[PDB]
Amino acid sequence: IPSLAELETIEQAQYMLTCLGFCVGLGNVWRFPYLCQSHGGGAFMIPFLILLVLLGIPLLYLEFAIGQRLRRGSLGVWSSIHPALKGIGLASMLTSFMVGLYYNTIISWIMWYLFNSFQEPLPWSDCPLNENQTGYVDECARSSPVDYFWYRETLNISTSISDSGSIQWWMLLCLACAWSVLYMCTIRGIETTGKAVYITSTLPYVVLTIFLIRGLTLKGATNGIVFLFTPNVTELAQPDTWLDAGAQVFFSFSLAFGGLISFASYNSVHNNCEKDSVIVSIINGFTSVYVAIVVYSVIGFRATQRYDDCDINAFLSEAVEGTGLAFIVFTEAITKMPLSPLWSVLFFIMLFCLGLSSMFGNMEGVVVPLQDLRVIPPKWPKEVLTGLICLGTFLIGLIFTLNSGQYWLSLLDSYAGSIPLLIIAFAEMFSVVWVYGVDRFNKDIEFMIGHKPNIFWQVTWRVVSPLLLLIIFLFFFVVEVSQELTYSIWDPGYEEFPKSQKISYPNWVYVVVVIVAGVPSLTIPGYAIYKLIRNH
Ligand SMILES: *[C@@H]1O[C@H](CO)[C@@H](O[C@@H]2O[C@H](CO)[C@@H](O)[C@H](O)[C@H]2NC(C)=O)[C@H](O)[C@H]1NC(C)=O
Repeated sequence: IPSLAELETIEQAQYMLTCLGFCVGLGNVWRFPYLCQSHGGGAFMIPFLILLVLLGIPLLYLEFAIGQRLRRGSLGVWSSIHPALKGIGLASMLTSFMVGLYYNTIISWIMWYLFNSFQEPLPWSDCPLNENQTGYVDECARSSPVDYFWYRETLNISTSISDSGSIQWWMLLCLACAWSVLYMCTIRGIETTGKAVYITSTLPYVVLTIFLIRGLTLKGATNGIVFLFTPNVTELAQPDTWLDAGAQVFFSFSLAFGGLISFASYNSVHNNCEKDSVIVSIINGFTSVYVAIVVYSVIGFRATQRYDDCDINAFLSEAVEGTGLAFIVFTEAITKMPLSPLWSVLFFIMLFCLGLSSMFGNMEGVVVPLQDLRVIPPKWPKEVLTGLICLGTFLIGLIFTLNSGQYWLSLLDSYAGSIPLLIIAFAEMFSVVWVYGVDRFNKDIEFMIGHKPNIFWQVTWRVVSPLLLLIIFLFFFVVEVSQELTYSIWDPGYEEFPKSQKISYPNWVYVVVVIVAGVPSLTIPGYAIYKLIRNH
C-alpha cells in the first residue's frame, strides 16, 4: 500500500450525473418492486429502509473510502490489506458473472417489448380471439391480457421447472442482440457510455414522473400506495423478509460487487467520499421508493377494479406476483395513455438504456478482475477475454430461453443475488476494521477528508453493521432448514387459475443453490486456507 505521503506526491453538474449512474439500474426498477409484493409492501419497504441506513450507507462509505485510499481495483484492494484475502475479489467476480447471466435475459425481454411497441393497437391492449373468432382466449379472459402477453405470448411459460419444452427463438434473437450489443459496447461502447450516461442516468426520472402523474390519477392508486406502507407485523417478523431486504440494498447500491471500489480507485486522493456515499445512497433509495410508488399506484388501480367487480387487501396481494411484475404493471399503465405506442417506446427505450448501462458495468466486474488475474496470454487483447466471457454467459443464458426459463431466473435471482453478497459485505467490513485496522482507516480518511468519521460511522462499521449481517446470516440458516423450498407456477388449467400455485422445487434444485450461492460464498474461505497452508 502507498504511504499517505506517496499519495499527495503521486497526485501531481458532472458530479451529479456520475452520481446519478449509481442511483438507477434494473435492480431499482425491475427487482425492488417484485421483492416488495413478495412480502406485502410495508413488511418489505420498512425493513429495506431500516437496513439501507444501517448497512447500505456505512458499507457504501467503507467501499468508496477504501478504493480512494489504496488506488487499486477490488481484486488488488483485498490482496493488499492481507494476501490471504484475495478470495473477496474472486467471490466478487463470480457473483458478478452469476448476475450478468440473468441480467441479460431481463434486457432480452426489455427489447422484445420495445420490438412489439410499434403498433397503434399494442398487442397487450386486449384479448386475442380463438381460431373461429367465437370469443376471447380462455386463459386471457380468466387472467389479464397484459398477464396473457407476458405469460403466454412472450414467455410461453410451462407449469413446472421440470417441464422445459423448447427454446423461445424470439427471446433468443433479442438475447443475441442484447449480448451482441453488450460485446459491441465492451469493445468500444465503454468510452461512449462515459459520454452517454449524461442521458441514460436522467431519462429514467423523466419517464417515471409521467407514469407517476398517470398512476396517481388512476382510481384506487391510494389503495396501492397505503398497502406499500402498512406493515403486516407477522410478515415483518419473518426471518426471510429481513434476509431479502438485506440483499436488495447491496443489489441496488451495487455493493459487494467490486465496481464502486474500482470507481473510487480513480478519484482524487482528497475527494470527499463521505459526501459521495451519502448523496448516492439517498438518491438510490429515493429512486427505489419512487419506482415502488409508481408500480403500487397501478397495482392499487388493478386490485381496486376487482374489489369493484366484487377485501382490497386480498386483491392487492393477488394482483401481480412474480419476476414479470414490472413488465405486467408498467405495460398495464402504458395501455391507459393517449397515443400509447409513443409512451411504450419511450418507456422501453429508457429501460433498455438503463439495462445496457447496468449490464456493461457488471461485465467490467468480471473482465477487469480476470485481466488482473493474468490468467490469459497477455497477447490476447481484452476483446478475446470479453468475447469469450460474453459467449460463455450467452450459452448458459439459453436456459432462460426455455419455456421454463422464468422459473430458472427466479431460482438463480433468489440465491445468486442474496447470501453471496451478504458474505462478501461482512468479509469486506471485517477485513477493513480488524485486518487493515479501523484506527489506520480513520487516520487515512482524516488525511483525504480533513476530519475523522463521526460516531455514527464508528458504531456502524464496528458493531451495528457487522452484527446485523451476522443475525441476517443466521436467519438464512433458520429459513433454509425451517421452510421447504416452494415456487409459484403459471398453470392456466388449475382451480382459481389466476391465483398462485406454490409447488415444491425438485431435489436437484439444491445442487443449483450449492453452485450459485455456495461457490462464491466459499471462494473467500477456500482461498484463505490455500494461501495459509501454502504459507507453510
Ligand atoms: C400477514 O402475514 C402473514 C405472514 O406471512 C400471513 O400468514 C401466512 O398465511 C399463509 C396463508 O394461509 C400461510 O401459508 C403462511 O404460513 C402464513 N405465514 C405466517 C408466518 O403466518 C398472513 O396471511 C398475512 N395477512 C394478514 C393477517 O395481514
